[PDB]
Amino acid sequence: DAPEPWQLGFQDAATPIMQGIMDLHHDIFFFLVQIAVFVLWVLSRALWCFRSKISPIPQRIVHGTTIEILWTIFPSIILMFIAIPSFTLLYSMDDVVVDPAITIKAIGHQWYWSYEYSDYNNSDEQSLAFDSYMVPEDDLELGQLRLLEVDNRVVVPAKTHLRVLITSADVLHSWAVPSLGVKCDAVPGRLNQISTFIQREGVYYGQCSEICGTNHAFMPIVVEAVSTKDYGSWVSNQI
Amino acid sequence: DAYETAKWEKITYLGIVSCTGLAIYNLSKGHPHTEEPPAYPYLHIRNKEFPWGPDGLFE
Amino acid sequence: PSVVKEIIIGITLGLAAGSVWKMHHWNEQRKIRTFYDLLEKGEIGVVVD
Amino acid sequence: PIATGHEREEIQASLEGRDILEINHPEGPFGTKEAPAIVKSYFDRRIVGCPGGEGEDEHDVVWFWLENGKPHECPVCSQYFELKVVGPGGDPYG
Amino acid sequence: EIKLETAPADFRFPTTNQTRHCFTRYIEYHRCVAAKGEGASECDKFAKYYRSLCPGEWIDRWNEQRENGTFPGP
Amino acid sequence: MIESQRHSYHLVDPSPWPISGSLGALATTVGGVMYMHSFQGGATLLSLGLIFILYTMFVWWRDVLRESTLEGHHTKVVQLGLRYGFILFIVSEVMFLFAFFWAFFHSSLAPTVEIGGIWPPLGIWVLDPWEIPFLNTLILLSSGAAVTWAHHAILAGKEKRAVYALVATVLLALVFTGFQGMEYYQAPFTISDSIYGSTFFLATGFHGFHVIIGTLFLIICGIRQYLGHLTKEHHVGFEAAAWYWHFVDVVWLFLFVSIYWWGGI
Amino acid sequence: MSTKYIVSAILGSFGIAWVCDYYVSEKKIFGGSTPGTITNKEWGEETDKKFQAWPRTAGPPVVVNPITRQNFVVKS
Amino acid sequence: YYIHAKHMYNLDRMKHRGLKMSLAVFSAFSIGVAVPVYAVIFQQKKT
Amino acid sequence: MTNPVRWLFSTNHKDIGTLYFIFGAIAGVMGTCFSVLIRMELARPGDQILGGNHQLYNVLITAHAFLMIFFMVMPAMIGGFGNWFVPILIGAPDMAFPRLNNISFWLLPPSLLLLLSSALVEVGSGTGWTVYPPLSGITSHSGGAVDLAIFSLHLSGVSSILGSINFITTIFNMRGPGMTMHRSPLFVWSVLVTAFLLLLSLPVLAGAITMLLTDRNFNTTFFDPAGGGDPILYQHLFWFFGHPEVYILILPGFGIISHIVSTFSGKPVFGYLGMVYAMISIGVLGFLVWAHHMFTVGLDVDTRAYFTAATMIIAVPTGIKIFSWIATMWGGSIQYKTPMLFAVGFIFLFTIGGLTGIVLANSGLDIALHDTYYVVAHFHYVLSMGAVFALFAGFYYWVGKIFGRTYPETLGQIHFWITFFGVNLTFFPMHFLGLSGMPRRIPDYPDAYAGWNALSSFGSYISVVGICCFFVVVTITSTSGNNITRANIPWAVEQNSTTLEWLVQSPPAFHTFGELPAIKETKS
Amino acid sequence: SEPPFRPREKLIEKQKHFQSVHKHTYLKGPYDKITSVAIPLALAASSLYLIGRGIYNMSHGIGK
Ligand code: HEA
Ligand code: HEA
Ligand SMILES: [Cu+2]
Ligand SMILES: [Mg+2]
Ligand SMILES: [Zn+2]
Repeated sequence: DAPEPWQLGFQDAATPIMQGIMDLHHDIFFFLVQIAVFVLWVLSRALWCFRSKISPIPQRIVHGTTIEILWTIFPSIILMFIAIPSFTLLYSMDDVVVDPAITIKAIGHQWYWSYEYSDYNNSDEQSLAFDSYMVPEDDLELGQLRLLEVDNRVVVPAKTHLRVLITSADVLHSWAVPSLGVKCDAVPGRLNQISTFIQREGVYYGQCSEICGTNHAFMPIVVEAVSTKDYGSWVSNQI
Repeated sequence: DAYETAKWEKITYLGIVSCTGLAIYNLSKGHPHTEEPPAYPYLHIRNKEFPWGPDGLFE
Repeated sequence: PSVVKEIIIGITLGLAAGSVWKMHHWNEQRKIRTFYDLLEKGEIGVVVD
Repeated sequence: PIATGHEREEIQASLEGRDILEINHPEGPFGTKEAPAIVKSYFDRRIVGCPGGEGEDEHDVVWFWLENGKPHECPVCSQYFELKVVGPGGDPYG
Repeated sequence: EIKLETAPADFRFPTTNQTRHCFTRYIEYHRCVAAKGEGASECDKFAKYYRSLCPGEWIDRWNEQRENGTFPGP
Repeated sequence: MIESQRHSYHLVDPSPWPISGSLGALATTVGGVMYMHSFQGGATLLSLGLIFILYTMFVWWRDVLRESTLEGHHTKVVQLGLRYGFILFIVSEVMFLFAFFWAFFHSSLAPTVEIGGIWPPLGIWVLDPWEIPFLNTLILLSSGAAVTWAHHAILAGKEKRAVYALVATVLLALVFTGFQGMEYYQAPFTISDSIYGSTFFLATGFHGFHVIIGTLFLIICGIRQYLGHLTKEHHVGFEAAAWYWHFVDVVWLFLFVSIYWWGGI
Repeated sequence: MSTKYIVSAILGSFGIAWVCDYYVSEKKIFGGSTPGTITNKEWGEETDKKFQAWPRTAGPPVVVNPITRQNFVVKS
Repeated sequence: YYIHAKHMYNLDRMKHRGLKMSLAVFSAFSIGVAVPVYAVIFQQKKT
Repeated sequence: MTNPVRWLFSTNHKDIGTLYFIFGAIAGVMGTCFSVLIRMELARPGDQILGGNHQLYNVLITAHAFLMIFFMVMPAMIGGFGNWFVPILIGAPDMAFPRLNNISFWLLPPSLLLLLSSALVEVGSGTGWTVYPPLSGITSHSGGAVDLAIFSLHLSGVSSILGSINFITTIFNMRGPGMTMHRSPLFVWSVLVTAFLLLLSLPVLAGAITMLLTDRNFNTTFFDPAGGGDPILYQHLFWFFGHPEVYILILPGFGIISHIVSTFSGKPVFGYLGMVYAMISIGVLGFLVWAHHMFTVGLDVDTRAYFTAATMIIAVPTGIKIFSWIATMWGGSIQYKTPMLFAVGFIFLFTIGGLTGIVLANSGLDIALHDTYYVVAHFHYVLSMGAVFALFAGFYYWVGKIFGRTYPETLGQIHFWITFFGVNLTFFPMHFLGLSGMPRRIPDYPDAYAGWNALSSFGSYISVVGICCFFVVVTITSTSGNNITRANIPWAVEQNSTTLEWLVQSPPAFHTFGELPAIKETKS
Repeated sequence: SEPPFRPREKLIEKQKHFQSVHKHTYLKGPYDKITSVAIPLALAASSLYLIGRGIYNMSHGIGK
């Protein structure tokens, strides 16, 4: 969920989206390691068996037939095989058959985020709105991470659906938490919809991935997934 | 050889005659402006004041 | 020098490497599947106390 | 009309019926059995390219720096290239 | 005791522009308030929907514009 | 002489107009920034750089005319190459105005929620697309017909009526730019208005600037034809002018249709 | 012929890169700083013991990286 | 002038050519690794 | 006075090529100094040498990107090798339209001055390589740095348009006699295709940044959210330029590599028509996909699917090209000189970069990997390795020709090995960090990512050693007291050469041709 | 068929004059002496000085 020192590959998954992403990347990498090793082998054997001391005669062939069509066709079926899963992932990730259970606007201000779980208020003025500031260097306890810990984190009920409406107020931004596999852009004019559904409790960390002005990378995002009873208690207490 | 020159001469003369008539039509119109629209947010924006700031060019 | 033999051995090595990587991926997938399976129907929880 | 210099020379040639650089297209039949496959050159030695070919076969292109005193045969398609100066034979840069 | 529900998944907007979703819900609520006014049930429904959808800054700015008479669109 | 050069292509002689024009461009750009942001030397630097570019361009075309008309260095092949280069330049300009049209369309097919989801934005009094813009289209259409008349003057050996056709075309182009100026002054909305006004004015302004440069090209060709520099067989300057003017007319036709007809609907 | 020279020069290049790195980022011949989170040398300790049980705002402490670290609670 | 020369450069001729080319390449490198550093130095010399 | 005339004034396509080469070397050194500064800042977590002022760091990344993507590869592929070896190779006298050649080259240095002054004014341009609108807006910058940078892009774009028109008209008109289109070598062909892309795409970038300029200063609303005009419009326009822009930095590399492999395998390029058609198709399909750079912004599903398919289809022809090159080494009589070393390294590392690109081309994978150092590794392998290694290969292969001297061989191989090791160490951990999930363009990173960035920082210094070795090579070449021979090099001694440019002289005389070549053209 | 408003022998005289000098292209004629050694030269000198002063002022943030 959090970044690890000397780590290879993706972080851990807490979303069916991220499971799909891991599987798709692994299929792609399988096909492409096959491609790369085969190309390296053929190049090496071509360079080494004809190294100016075994074959000093150019052997003069320039027109080839029935092999050019073969390396035109076989990469095509390779691409078909590595594009069968990607399309399935796209068209099984787009659909939201179920209704979202909550709605968490994530307004990307200039160098700090804000959130509003507005769907709990009888009035028009919104209750339950706060700001997500990065904790400075000297305001940390002995354990937390650096420039990635946040005051008053995002709270979310676990094992129940979500719908986060990314948008901005000053400049381009991006809501990006990798452990959930969520990345989208907050453009000052539009209201992007992300439907996500966590599967387990715990905290997940992420950062901004777009050039905001100067405190870029100091504008982090923290999402907690907690039990539904505790989420209810927290919301009722925060109102 | 010269028939083409004569033909395009004729149609260009027709063009300028019709255009002069239409200019006579368009002119002599008073052009009274209607009332200014309500100040919607997207009208008359000033992100950075012009070098000749207060009013836009051609006003 | 035999062109077909070289291409055959290249394809075979590519498939061997892909099979090794796929075995890795299958083991990782099994670990994830059993972890979540238990997380629903087993002793494993996630909150410490 | 009005013209002087290079365009004047070009148009005088195209009015007299002669082609100015007709020596720059050899266009000869392939090979040398008893008749050399000849080119023409305004200088002592000149670049010539062979694509070869009776009309069906051909090799892509080979550039050889043909010279006067020595006929040169194409490396791959093996035809002679005998040169015949139609100008003052001199080193191309004097 | 809490509600734990929000705006539904609308058939009209399967894309990622809840900007259009926001504007549509706002217009429907104010069409209520204009025409019916006493359809309090359905129009509280519409009100809850656009409150859940539209960000607070947008809602406040649009309400002030509507009061000022400079609200683009219906 | 060609018989010693052994090839009919053109070999030019050194001229400092490349470097001088580049220095003029640097002057224009730094002056542009220093006038865009308030500074002491802004306006004078921008004007000096702009007239520098004008001067270098003038002496450059003068040098090309001098060579090709008096020295006679243009042979058939370089004559063809000039046509090639100018067609490529027109293609580049087509792509530029395509980018501008894309900006307009991407801003006007699906209008955002913040201009009412409608087009044109409420409170922008769109020009009637039939009073002035129709007259401008008719004027440019007659100008194109007059350019074709000039071309058939040059080709048919009648080298006297060519100046008459060219002067008629220049008069029509001036009438067009005058009416465009009248439209700008009588505009019921300015540039700093919504995306509608913004894209309208940017596209129309660049089209008018292209009209100015095409008109001045035509003026140069008219002076040359009056002086006798053009002949039935050998004339590329006029052909370039004709192609450029046809380009400007076609761009105006697309502009009129899309913006004035559709945008007002 | 030259493999001696090539290999010797490669090793010398690694040596020079190491020396420049050591002077520019270990002793900072060009001014700079080092975080308080790395010089304490006990921060990673607590960071790992906290991956065992990460504190939370609403709810008891909860684990992070459950799969890739194989750390998680039992029947309760 | 050397339009009619057998070699466009004819580099051998100049005066020992060694100091000249050495200074040329070293000044090329100096201009390549002086301005990029100088920009940062000036920015810190500012606010 | 005669020397200043011959340099500042002369048309002489060869001399303009020499000037382009000198400018390319200077710009490359400047870009590498910026890259080393970036690496020095990123060596350890915390503030390393910038001591704050992350704005200056963003300025540094922007200036590095511009310097090396506009002033190093383009002035060396097109202006450097193009200007020289298009008319010499095609068999023609001095290029068509020489004055355009000169004006383009002398437009470039004022563009350089604008870029540096943009990096130097009141605060700086901290907007990244791809200037995005809202950050480059007048509310968020208000400096003028972005104005200067935009004008720099205008000058560079105008110069490249002039050069592209030059090359297109030269190839279409200024060929020799008898030489059909299908006998011009692949370097000429790649320069033609890349010139078409440069002519068609670049004006769109000029329009987009003109629109950005009039949005900043003259107070329009093209990219201001209030009043329509979303920033997505600018994303679309800039990237409709951007991808044709990146299939231009590598096509001359492809041409040079084809020539080098052909001259080292003792045999010409296998499947010539295949090469030509594949390269034309790469050029064409470089346009039909432009948003595969913005998958994570909010396009609908069908556009994402279509751009996925388009990127795969553009992947196929590069495969045809690489397999053709592998085929045209099956002949024999190879000889491992430094140009062959660099061509082989090009093929290998460009293969790695291309496979990573494929991984990135999908939609969901780009959702997970957008704007993380995975993308940086992808385009640093592709662009740096491919373009720069092709550049070095061409430089050795043809410094055999320009100056007339020849480099020392052991130093050439030493430089190849140093640079290969350094620049392949310093960019693979970028793949690993991108998988881990660190965002791109950040001056500080969490403590977790500090493991590799100490190792990658160890890679930049090796590349600096390599570049210094390269300049030692250039100086020892320009002062090598031993001219071109047969023992040194076997290329120019050929009495029969596949390419026309080797059988002329040590340097070309002044007109490159006392008399044009011919072609026998049989079947009388 | 009519020659355009000039005898066309003035052009022939001018052709003789231009082909009968021994200089580069841009220096032929007495007009071009004045033009192409004084106007662009002084103009570029003034342009260079103003460009330098402008870059200096913009960089230093003086003389707003
Ligand atoms: C031309 C393309 C090019 C090249 C060659 C390089 C070279 C290098 N780049 Fe660059 N880089 C970019 C293009 C390029 N880069 C771009 C476009 C970005 C994006 C910026 C952003 O995202 O906004 C970027 C960003 C970028 C970053 C991320 C910045 C950020 O995240 O904050 C980093 C991080 O270290 C980096 C590092 C390096 C390094 C270590 C090299 C080293 O390889 C140094 C190069 C080494 C060489 C071997 C080349 C030098 C060669 C010569 C000088 C000889 C020339 C010869 C003649 C012409 C005869 N680059
Ligand atoms: C330098 C030129 C260049 C080249 C050649 C490529 C190659 C490719 N690129 Fe690259 N790309 C860039 C320039 C380039 N790219 C740049 C500059 C960026 C960063 C932009 C930014 O800062 O935002 C980027 C980033 C980038 C992204 C992500 C942008 C973002 O989300 O951050 C994507 C994804 O769509 C992409 C796509 C591709 C694809 C599909 C190819 C393919 O064409 C690769 C083709 C090559 C092959 C695949 C190898 C040879 C093929 C075989 C040996 C045959 C076998 C293969 C198959 C089975 C088909 N590129
Ligand atoms: Cu792309
Ligand atoms: Mg992004
Ligand atoms: Zn032959």
